[PDB]
Amino acid sequence: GMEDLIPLVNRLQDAFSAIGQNADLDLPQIAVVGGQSAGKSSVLENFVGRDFLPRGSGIVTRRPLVLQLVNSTTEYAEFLHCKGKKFTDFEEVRLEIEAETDRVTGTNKGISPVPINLRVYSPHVLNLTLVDLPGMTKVPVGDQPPDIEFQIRDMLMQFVTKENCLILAVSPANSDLANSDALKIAKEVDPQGQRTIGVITKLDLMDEGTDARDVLENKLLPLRRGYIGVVNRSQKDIDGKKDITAALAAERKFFLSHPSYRHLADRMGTPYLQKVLNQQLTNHIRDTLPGLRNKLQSQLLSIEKEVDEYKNFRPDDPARKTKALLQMVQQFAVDFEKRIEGLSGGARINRIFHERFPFELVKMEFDEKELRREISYAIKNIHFTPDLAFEATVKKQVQKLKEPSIKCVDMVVSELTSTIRKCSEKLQQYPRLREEMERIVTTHIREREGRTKEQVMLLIDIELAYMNTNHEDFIGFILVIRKGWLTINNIGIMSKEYWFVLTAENLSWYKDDEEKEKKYMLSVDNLKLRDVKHIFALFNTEQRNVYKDYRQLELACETQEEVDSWKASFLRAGVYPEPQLERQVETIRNLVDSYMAIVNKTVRDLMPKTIMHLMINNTKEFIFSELLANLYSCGDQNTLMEESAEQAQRRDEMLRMYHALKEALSIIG
Repeated sequence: GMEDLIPLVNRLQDAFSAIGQNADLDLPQIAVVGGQSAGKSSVLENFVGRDFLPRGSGIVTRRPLVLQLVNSTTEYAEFLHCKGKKFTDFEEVRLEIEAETDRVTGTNKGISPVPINLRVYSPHVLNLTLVDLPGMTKVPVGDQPPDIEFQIRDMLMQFVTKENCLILAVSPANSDLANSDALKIAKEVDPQGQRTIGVITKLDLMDEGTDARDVLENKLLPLRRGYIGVVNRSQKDIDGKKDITAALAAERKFFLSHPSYRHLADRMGTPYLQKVLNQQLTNHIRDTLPGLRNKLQSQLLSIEKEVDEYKNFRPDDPARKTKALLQMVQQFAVDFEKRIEGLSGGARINRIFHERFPFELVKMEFDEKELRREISYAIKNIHFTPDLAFEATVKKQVQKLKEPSIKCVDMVVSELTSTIRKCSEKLQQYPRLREEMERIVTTHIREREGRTKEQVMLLIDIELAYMNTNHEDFIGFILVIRKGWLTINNIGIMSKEYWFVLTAENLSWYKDDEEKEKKYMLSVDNLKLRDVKHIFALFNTEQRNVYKDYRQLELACETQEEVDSWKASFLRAGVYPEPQLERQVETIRNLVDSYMAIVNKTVRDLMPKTIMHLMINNTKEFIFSELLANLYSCGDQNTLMEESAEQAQRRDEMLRMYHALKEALSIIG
């Protein structure tokens, strides 16, 4: 059915162009690709016989133009967006392309990949169908090209990387053909030149003494499908547009009369071209169609998967709909149960409860020195004293567990918020639902935070209101000894003998055995004795000083005996050779410590259970048993499960693609 292969395929160009697609479908079609210095406009316009492309600076074609040249005996054209209204004046066609391009382009001159299908019936053409793309500019001596150059390139690339795309490469004769944008492109994407047809324009513009024959005789960059030459002499006017008859006559003439192309005149020109493009297109289609119908199936059995995942994602078709909300909610709930009870939320909570909180408490503890200071101070406060020093200091220490206990509530409100936020990622599928849900649960948590903190405070107060001393882990509740001469080998040293008198209370010493001058008097309280003539020394245990600033008194005497008897005398005075508070404060310290151990153990046990009960569990039950209800009563079960514009659009695209693929596959059957 050769004759119908071009009309067939360009019935697929409609079906897909109707949804804004064409390139990405790998249609057997021809892509016009050239620099602006070629005038692909003139070639197309020469096919049709009537000027009809947009005129202005920069690119003539700003959106792909699926030009469907169809032969007939009547001359007229119709669009795809304006199907029904048949065009008869071509300047209208031009202005209509301009219009329909300015519509989508949103700029006086900015491009777009979204094709326009323009079907033209005339007796001036064969059944031929081309996709006109934007032109390019040859980059001048070095120099970086303009963004738009790169955009254009990327587009022509979008089209001609498809293996089914025949690249009609249009270069100018009057420019170094080595450096020729169209051919460079064609080469990069089809390095063995098997789907490129070169067209060489302006052959009558080369310098005197230079022809492009080594290129057309297919010998420079030879292509499989060859080169064709064309010149553009729109010779007459049927009033303003092309007298294609005289112009094609002129072309013929140029090729017959030019000695370098003479011998090729038959294989050159617009007509011949039309004939060639026609042949090669029809064969290309015949050869590629079987693959295409298969591409189109792998694509339609991919769109059925996602269409099936979506059409089932939302059941707004049966009286279901709400069933969807219900399952979303059940998902959230399960996420949450699993998370907070098993690196993650429940584990972090375990570490808060049983590793940190204990430490937060410990750092609120009275260290030995400040605890003894506190107790002593509490005794100075109460001119029974034991009992109330105990109460005082316990209540002191206990007041300080409120911070670490409030604190803990926070570290948990924190991980709980963190978890609601993770769980609620699995609702991005639904923006309003995710929003309102995360909101509500975050709220419930902040109320529970209030009530939970209150209770924790209260527990410490309760602990303060009564010292339970019955708790079973509360494990508590002047005649003279001797006189003698004696020498000081330490005094002065900057060391005379003195006359010593040891009573039972004081060792005092004089200048002479007469006893008129008392040089010093020392209390034997707290004195002890060490060894160091034969020499011993007295020192004071409570502190550091005994005799003025002398840490120890150095006493020396000639005989070992003298010493021994003196020592024996100091012993009788209570000075051996090596206060109520001190003891009381210790006692109370032990009591306090014990009762505190009991309190700590308790608080460490009870704050976690309080937080579980009033916050965690509370929140859980809320999610499992109240939440959905609240979302119902106070919910637009329609409005909540609304489509993020994202998926709404993506899935309009999905659907459109679905229908377009259906149409295509049935068209090919």
